[PDB]
Amino acid sequence: SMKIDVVTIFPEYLQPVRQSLPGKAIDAGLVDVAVHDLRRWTHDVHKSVDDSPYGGGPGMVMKPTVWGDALDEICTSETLLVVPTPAGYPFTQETAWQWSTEDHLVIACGRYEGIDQRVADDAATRMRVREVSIGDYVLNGGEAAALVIIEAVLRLVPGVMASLLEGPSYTRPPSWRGMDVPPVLLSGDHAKIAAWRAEQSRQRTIERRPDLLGFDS
Amino acid sequence: SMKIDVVTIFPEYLQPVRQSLPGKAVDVAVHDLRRWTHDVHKSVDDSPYGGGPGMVMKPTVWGDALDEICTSETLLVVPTPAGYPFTQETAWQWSTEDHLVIACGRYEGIDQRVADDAATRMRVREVSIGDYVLNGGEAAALVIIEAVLRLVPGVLSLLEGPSYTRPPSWRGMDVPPVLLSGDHAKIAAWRAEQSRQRTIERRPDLL
Ligand SMILES: NC(=S)c1ccno1
Ligand SMILES: NC(=S)c1ccno1
Repeated sequence: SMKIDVVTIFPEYLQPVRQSLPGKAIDAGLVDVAVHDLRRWTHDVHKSVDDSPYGGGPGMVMKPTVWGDALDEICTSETLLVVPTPAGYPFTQETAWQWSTEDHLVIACGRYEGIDQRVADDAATRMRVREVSIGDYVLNGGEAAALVIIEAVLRLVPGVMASLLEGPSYTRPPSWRGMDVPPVLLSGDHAKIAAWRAEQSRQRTIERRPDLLGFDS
Repeated sequence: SMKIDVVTIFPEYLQPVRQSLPGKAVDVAVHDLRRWTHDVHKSVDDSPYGGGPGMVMKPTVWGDALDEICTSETLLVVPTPAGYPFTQETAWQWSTEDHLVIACGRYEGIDQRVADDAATRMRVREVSIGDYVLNGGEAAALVIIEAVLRLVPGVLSLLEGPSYTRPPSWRGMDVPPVLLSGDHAKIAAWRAEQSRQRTIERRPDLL
């Protein structure tokens, strides 16, 4: 089994849905996903979770006190704390394979301006902490990135991307709107099909992701 | 305004939620791909030609769905780990589009003829949001929608360094004193250096 805790100020957005890969995983008892409203650990009347940044700048920064109290209750020393952020280490397929063997992931969802850095620094004295980016784009907060990470990881768990791009794929019918499936794919010749698909893959990779083959992007 | 149509066999999963950025909402409609299936079994995929594992999404089903939802002005977005990379620059570009249609399929793919055919009468962009595989494009659609919509007015280099707020001392850690100094040129220089060190440590590829 695996336990995933997600902490967010948008709990409804992160509520697991039965008809989904994570929903299936949950139902098969392979993972338990629990979502927590960050505001549960506030004490003030207007349940404030953020404040203006020291040093100036646009936006707000999430308060360390509230996150501190939440992670105190949810995490143990065995927890792998995941914090989505544009500023993080890259989250890759390798990362997904690695986290697929973890007993307990806690995903801290915060606005992109950041959670006060002292939260992650403090947590790091007790547990493993991974600040990660799923890609080079900005979201308002970590929530969508958490859903991506959960998807990528849960499909790898026992019971539930190489280094090239997969080429085009086809299915029936063999002709459609005047466009024909590549005759080699209909030929039954596994060796020539494998050769064709290898070529297509390399051709697609050169065009769309030349960086994967060690060329200028 | 902006119109976004999402096509998926998981419409519940992609149903917009009020308590979110996209909920603050610009028009977003989610369509169940099964609405365009031809058989009582509501089949949306089939075995890949040439063999191999997994399934490939049927072109006859997707072709109908797209014929109905797309127009000449449509930008057809297809999330796929085999795509061109989706970046901030892409999100900016798409932020001024009048009509996005996002075709969510399983990662093995939609029959290539669907995109090829569509590209003869509309603009088509197959894109990847990162180097990892998901079972389907659904979560990637959420990310794309999140990244694009926050750039639409009225729906609101180096790595950013650490940020801080009150209190000035917390569990033994003090906010860097430079930040409370009132020397704003120095603060900018300090932040530049923090950004440089973080970019070196976490994303050396950017330098
Ligand atoms: N690119 C990531 S992980 C992100 C999180 C919040 N905003 O962007
Ligand atoms: N990396 C992307 S966009 C993806 C979609 C489905 N599987 O991976």
